[PDB]
Amino acid sequence: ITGTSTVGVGRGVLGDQKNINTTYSTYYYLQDNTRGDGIFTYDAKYRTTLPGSLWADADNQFFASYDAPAVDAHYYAGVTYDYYKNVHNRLSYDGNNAAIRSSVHYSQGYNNAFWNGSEMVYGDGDGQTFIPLSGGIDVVAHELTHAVTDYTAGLIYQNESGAINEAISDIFGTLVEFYANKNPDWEIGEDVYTPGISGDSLRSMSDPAKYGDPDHYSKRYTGTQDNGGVHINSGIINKAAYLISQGGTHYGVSVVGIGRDKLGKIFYRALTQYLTPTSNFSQLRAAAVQSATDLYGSTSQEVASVKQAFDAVGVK
Ligand SMILES: [Ca+2]
Ligand SMILES: [Ca+2]
Ligand SMILES: [Ca+2]
Ligand SMILES: [Ca+2]
Ligand SMILES: [Zn+2]
Ligand SMILES: [Zn+2]
Repeated sequence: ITGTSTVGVGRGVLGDQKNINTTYSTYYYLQDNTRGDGIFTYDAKYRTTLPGSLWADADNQFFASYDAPAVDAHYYAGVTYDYYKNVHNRLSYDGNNAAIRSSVHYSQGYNNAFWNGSEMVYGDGDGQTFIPLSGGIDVVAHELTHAVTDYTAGLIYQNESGAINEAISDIFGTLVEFYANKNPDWEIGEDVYTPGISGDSLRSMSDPAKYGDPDHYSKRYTGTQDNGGVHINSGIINKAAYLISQGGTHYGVSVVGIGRDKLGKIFYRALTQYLTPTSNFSQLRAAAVQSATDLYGSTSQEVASVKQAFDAVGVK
């Protein structure tokens, strides 16, 4: 769409009011011209054909309940873009300011969200297991990070490489949640999961075993479900990343924490410089160690903590 950039206002899934970047041309569209080649949000109108219609609104006010998921998808994509740019100096997912597209109201009662290789897609949930998935900034950022990984390391979606890919998305989804200071935690999906139950979440990075995911290499899942446990075995890496940041003692191994920022610098470097499509956990450890070495010196504490953390989860 060609038009005039403007700012609209609406309310997101959780009922919070926020301003969003729109474009005016007869209608007001969810098209943000302020970031790279643009952020565009589409209405999939409960169907599965994509992307759907670019979101159009008559008055630039988005307070209808049907508007909620669009407002958050649009807004959270902006935040995520900002995170990457400000923090890592990366312009969009491709490093070249590619447009970010998202569709909402995908299908009926769809309890999931995903990056399909070209764009983001968000279900509305069934209202019991989930509410519209774009209401979770960690979910939005987890999905957009899959695009970053696809353009960089290219980790295949299966077995260990796949679990690495998933862990990378949870790590950065959490870093973005802290960046925006939106009631941050080390849990994944807490804001849109089981609206009826408080205190739970989809996955825990601080304690993956809380929900039955492995927190040690010896406990990894070796079967075929979930593409070889990409969403299960990610727990091992997640735990490592939490320990590097926060510190702790895990299975008797003590880790001094070096904080979130360094965690992000180290993982971003590993991802973008050292990982390859078929990298395995042992390779990830070597990558993370080399990255910290690069950034902080081989005799640094940083390097030391990365080592301890992988030792703690049993990754050699
Ligand atoms: Ca309106
Ligand atoms: Ca949170
Ligand atoms: Ca979270
Ligand atoms: Ca819940
Ligand atoms: Zn994922
Ligand atoms: Zn996935």
